[PDB]
Amino acid sequence: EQKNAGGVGELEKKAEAGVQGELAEIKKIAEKKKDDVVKILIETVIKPSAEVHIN
Amino acid sequence: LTTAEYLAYQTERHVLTILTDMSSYADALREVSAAREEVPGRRGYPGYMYTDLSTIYERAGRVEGRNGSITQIPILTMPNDDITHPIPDLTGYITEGQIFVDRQLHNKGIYPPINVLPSLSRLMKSAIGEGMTRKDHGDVSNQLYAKYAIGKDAAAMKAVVGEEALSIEDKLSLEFLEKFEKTFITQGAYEDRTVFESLDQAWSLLRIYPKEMLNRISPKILDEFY
Amino acid sequence: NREQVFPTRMTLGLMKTKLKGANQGYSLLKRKSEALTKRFRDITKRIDD
Amino acid sequence: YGAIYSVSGPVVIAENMIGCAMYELVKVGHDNLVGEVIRIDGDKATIQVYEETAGLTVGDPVLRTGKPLSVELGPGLMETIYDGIQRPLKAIKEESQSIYIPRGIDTPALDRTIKWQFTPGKFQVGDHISGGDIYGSVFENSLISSHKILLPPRSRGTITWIAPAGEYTLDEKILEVEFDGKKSDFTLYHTWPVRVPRPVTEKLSADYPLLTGQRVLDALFPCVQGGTTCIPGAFGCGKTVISQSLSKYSNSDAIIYVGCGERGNEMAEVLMEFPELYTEMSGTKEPIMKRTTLVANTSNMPVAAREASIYTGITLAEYFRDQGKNVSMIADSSSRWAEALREISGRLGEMPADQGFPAYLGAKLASFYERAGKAVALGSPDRTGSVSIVAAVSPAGGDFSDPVTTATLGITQVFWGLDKKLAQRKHFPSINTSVSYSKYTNVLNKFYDSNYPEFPVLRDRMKEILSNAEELEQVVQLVGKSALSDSDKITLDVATLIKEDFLQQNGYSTYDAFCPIWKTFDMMRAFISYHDEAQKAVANGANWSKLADSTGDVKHAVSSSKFFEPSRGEKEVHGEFEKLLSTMQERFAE
Amino acid sequence: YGAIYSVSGPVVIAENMIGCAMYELVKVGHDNLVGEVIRIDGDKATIQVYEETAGLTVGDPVLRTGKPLSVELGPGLMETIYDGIQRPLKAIKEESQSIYIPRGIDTPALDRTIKWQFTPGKFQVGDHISGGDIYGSVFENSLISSHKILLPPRSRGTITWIAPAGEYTLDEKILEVEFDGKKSDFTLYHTWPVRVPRPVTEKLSADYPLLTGQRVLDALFPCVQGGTTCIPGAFGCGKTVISQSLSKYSNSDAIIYVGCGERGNEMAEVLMEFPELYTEMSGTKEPIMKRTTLVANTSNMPVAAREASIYTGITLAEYFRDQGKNVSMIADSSSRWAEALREISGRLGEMPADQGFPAYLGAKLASFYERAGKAVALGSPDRTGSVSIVAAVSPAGGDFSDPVTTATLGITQVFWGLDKKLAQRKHFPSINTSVSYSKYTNVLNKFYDSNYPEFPVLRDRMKEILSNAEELEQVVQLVGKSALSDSDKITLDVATLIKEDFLQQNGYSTYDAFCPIWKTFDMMRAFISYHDEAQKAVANGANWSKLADSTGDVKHAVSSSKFFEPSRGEKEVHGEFEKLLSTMQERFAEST
Ligand SMILES: Nc1ncnc2c1ncn2[C@@H]1O[C@H](COP(=O)(O)OP(=O)(O)OP(=O)(O)O)[C@@H](O)[C@H]1O
Ligand SMILES: Nc1ncnc2c1ncn2[C@@H]1O[C@H](COP(=O)(O)OP(=O)(O)O)[C@@H](O)[C@H]1O
Ligand SMILES: [Mg+2]
Ligand SMILES: [Mg+2]
Repeated sequence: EQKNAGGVGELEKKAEAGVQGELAEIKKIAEKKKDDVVKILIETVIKPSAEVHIN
Repeated sequence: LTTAEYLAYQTERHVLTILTDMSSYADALREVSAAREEVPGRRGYPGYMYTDLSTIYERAGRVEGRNGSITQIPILTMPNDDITHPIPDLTGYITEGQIFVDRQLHNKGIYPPINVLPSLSRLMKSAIGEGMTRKDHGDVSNQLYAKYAIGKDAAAMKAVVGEEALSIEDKLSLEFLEKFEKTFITQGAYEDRTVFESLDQAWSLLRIYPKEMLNRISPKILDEFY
Repeated sequence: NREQVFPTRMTLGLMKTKLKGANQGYSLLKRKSEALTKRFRDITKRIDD
Repeated sequence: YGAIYSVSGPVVIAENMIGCAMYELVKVGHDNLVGEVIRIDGDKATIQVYEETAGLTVGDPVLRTGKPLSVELGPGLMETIYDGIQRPLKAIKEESQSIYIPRGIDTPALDRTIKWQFTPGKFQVGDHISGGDIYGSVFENSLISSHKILLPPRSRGTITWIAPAGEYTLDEKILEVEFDGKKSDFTLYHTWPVRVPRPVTEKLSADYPLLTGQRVLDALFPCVQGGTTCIPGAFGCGKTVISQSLSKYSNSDAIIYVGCGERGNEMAEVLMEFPELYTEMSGTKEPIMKRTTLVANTSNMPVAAREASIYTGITLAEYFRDQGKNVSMIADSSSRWAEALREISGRLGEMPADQGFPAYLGAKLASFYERAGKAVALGSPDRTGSVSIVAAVSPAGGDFSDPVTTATLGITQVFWGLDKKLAQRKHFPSINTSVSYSKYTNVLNKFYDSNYPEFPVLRDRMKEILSNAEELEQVVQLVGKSALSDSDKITLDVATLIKEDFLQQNGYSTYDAFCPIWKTFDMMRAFISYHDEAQKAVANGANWSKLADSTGDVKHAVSSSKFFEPSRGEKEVHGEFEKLLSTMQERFAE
Repeated sequence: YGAIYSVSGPVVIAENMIGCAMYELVKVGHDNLVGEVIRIDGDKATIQVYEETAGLTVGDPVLRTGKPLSVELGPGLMETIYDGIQRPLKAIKEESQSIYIPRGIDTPALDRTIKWQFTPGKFQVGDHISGGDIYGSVFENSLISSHKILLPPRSRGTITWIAPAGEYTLDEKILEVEFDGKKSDFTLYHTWPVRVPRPVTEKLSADYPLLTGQRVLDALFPCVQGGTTCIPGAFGCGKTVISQSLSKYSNSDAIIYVGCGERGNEMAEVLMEFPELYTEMSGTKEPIMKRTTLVANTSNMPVAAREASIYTGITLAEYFRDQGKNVSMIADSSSRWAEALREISGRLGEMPADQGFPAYLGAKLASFYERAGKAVALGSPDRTGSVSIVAAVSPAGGDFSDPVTTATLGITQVFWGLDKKLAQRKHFPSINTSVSYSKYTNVLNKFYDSNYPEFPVLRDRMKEILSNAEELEQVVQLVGKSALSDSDKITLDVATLIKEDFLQQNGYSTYDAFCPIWKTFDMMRAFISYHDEAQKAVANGANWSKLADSTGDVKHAVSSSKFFEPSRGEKEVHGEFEKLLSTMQERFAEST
């Protein structure tokens, strides 16, 4: 039982590699839509509204 | 609870919200209420503590269309083991039942020390019918409740008056209390009694009595299961 | 030297009822003891005879 | 057009508002949250908002509506669910299409799109009409086959024009009253303030009983159509179950189930269970929701709505009484109405009087309860209504010394006290027989002599038996039941049988959900005959132990009398009890 | 510098103090009384002065120090007595030449003239040091040697210069740390706000028991090193004696004895007796006083200073915990801290809540009790300490329903309830075995199985014997003992023996001043074996009366086992006990 128990806890490279695809997908999505998202954030910041309080 | 509402409704999950130290939450309210110098209720608690506790508690339930639900189990610790305290009183008035943990049972060494008599489940009537569980669930529950109350009364009678004065029914009910507390309620962690197995054990408890004495059991169920 | 009862109006009324019942039982059992003591004295005299 | 000067929770304080009146609905905030002015300290006016104050800023407009809290009485409210005010929950869900209640939603209390069939009454054009008179009859449901279109009280005149028989909505004018020069127009519905009792010609003494169905209530502690009852008890104890039992099975022609300070799942259970059950009050069996109105105000709604829902329900019941329908409103958690009042008083800063409750708690409870009673509605044609107020009280800690419990106990005529000890042992309905009482037995002697002549004598005999057995049980607990008399043992056994088979009924079981008056009278007669037979046979010389051993079969038959199904009808059930009396008499010879 | 506007009791609403912070330390009056700001209503700022308010005039200056109430951690704390705001009473007495404590004495919290041998740690110039890291140690006394010098928490940077080994005073520079181009000079001591708990890397589940030395506390309701403990009980129950015995004979490395509302005579007794006693730790016989400091704020001292005393004591305990030592705080009256809080609240005008105790009392007690616990120290090198808070609650009227007692029971893990019935009749420790509980019995199974495997089973057997005897006594007291069975008589006799000999411990007698864990385990074995032998012999058929008549000698030998002095050692005492069981077994077989 002790020998089998030791092998279970050593398993971490498979888990690390499993998420490695997710990081690549996130990086790809970011590299794809950075231009659009940053541009719309810039539009929002640059274009304010001179709105007086309703009351 | 807003996280639980989001999950259960907008995500269609089955959330089991577990609040602990609702008494500590009410103490926080009292600290805020006392600082505001508002007119206090019982024991200095805010007069709107019922409304605040109701706002917290009533965020649990099933909703039409949504396939999710919230099942709150707020762990309330009564301050002086007195159910008449404002926090347990309002919590029991708002919520749909209560699980009562008994200091006397804990001293006796029973785990879980759930004192079934003060405990209540208002949805047991609709959730413990035929089809959902066995046809004997309600009758067995009512009979166990009646016999456990008779057992407590018989224990008080044995403590006050002499034991020999106890009738045959009183002695049988004392034995029922002993085996109910020390075999049925006592479960230990990780035991995992299925509802049907628990009902079978409850019937084993109820088989002590003759079928004539079992008043709360309907005759059809008594014939079928005894 | 006091019962472990949570102070409440319902508890107070229950304990007043318990006190009244205890006094009634005290009086009734003392009278029963007196009657049985008279019967026991008669039984002792009859036993000697 | 005022402006909020303070919020401090549910009680906003709007400034720059002159001309305000107490209990006037203002429209607080930009979302037009409704409120009710409850203190006018000069220009300022403290307002209790009926919606959730969260976001109201200092400077938002407050405008005065010009009307106290008014319900929209009329056809269209016989199966709907209403909030603490009068807001159709079904319409809110169908409009906002959200599982929550939108803040400040403005939905009409009655559906203006439903075309209601109208048939004019005996009143014709040119006749002199008085407030409360009937000028139509709208077919609403199968059960409510004629919703009389009452002329609003405090509004009279000469009829100038009446609509012909046809399908009309709730916004189309139906009647034109000349009045004193100003020709008013009356539609199907009409509004009425909730804190102003609806006028009646003269209240009467309620005689016919409200058959609750529960054996304990309908036998030992009866209620009348028009009586005020209370069911105080701690959480549990079956207050809500008794309330729903009188909601499902009752002699009332209509019902308003008020749920102030009640769990939302209670209203959900009512809405899920009522459409299943049927009653044969009309020609054919029809669903309960065709004669039941729910003023459902969950406990998380604002305390102002909790205060308002009681009055909304009672004024709806008064309206259906004015139509001549024997209504039995069932208020839930009148103690929670009192708790809402206490919270409002605390937020205002008024000095509490008794256990934190406001000083005017007794006055408010009396004003609410006095709306009950059998009465002849004003105006022609004459017709008698009734509003039975079955209000549940939940005292804090289960002690009947609470201020709300004391005030309700002083005001009402019936009291179905519940015991936590009996509730926890699952001895439902858990009626505390020692404390419970009914002041309507003196009135009901007439109805009992008419229908079941032996009922009052049997009820008094059972009360005497229960009291004697309670005294004997106390003496037994004191003295160990040493050498108990044969008659004393008979009374103890009979009372234990009565408690375990006549005062204990599962309101959810099929056989004992509803015990009719005839079945409970037959069971009472069977129990009394069994007790009398045992008494006479032992007085003849028979030993009680041997007698019980021989008559265990008869005792089991009397026990199974509770299992006898009332669905077989009077003819079958009454004949079954006739055999039980014959069997009981047979054991007397042996 | 503000001005005094209103003086009503121990609170001083001082005006003209715009900019004062909450709980900011001030100096109210011409004598520079120590006070803390509670409320700030505009330019006004209500202050709870920690001294006597008599003589404060409207208009007295109030200085704003700028920093919260800060204890002065560092070398020299270990063998001292403090006034609640960390004022050395010895220094006050020496400076004033009066038996009183003058109002406004500003003596340094730590002696500055004393030169301490300094030994630099593994750190050197250029090593990046973090908060809580040990950059050296000082020899404080023979017992507490290497009083490790810790870098203050929230202080971080690269070491620019470190003092070489030698002799240093507290004011002398010891270290210079460069952070973001700004040099910070560090001395042997460092201040810390008492309100904020000292940070730790990660708290741990406490597992090693705190050997109190009392039989019932060590066996029936054990306490671990690093867990809160509650001792309610009326006056004369034994809370102070239990606390003092725990401080004298505990396995803890250091003691923080805090007395709030306690008599000055208890403080005098501790100061008089602790140097006389000696401990076997550290391989030598050194006085107890060398590893225990006292925070003395008696009942006649200013009311507001009891909270400061509690917080100063717990912060000293946290400091010696961050040093990696096993410390145990002993608050003498959390109830008196709460009564001080109630007095301040009533003078301020807050809502009374329950019984008059302020609504924040539960939160304050919870935070103070959460300060305790076993934890890994903040910085490298890695070392683990623990703080065990054993605070004696003093209920009003001798009823455990007081708000302070209820909050303390809700927050603590070990409850040593004291019954005044046993407080009378000289049955100390007057522990109520029915209501008392310890929640560390589950976690202590590891230690018990490691050292004394039969300890939990024996404790459970004794507990069930006590419960059965309680039920038997309850029924007998109303229905006599003319119907009991032989087993019931055995249970009653054995439990009376347990109460008379085992549970009761005379802490002021040489034999029973300190019953160690091994002696307690052996005596539990003796009593349980006596009960089992009696039960077996009677079940064999022997009448209990004749068996007691024949085995009175064995009963006396068992009941007199407490007189075995633990000073003989584990080997000698256990050798006598092994003969006691063997003789008792023989005397139960020959009799039967
Ligand atoms: N373990 C013990 N062994 C022997 N005698 C004891 C023991 N505990 C207490 N006593 C005796 O009982 C007395 C109780 O005094 P103690 O200081 O313990 O009271 P207390 O409960 O702490 O009171 P207070 O609440 O006033 O501080 C002691 O002075 C001593 O005479
Ligand atoms: N007449 C009855 N028959 C069967 N069950 C009952 C009866 N009265 C009460 N109960 C039980 O009591 C429980 C709670 O009672 P309820 O009326 O909800 O209490 P409350 O009045 O506090 O709302 C329910 O689950 C129900 O099963
Ligand atoms: Mg209810
Ligand atoms: Mg003390």
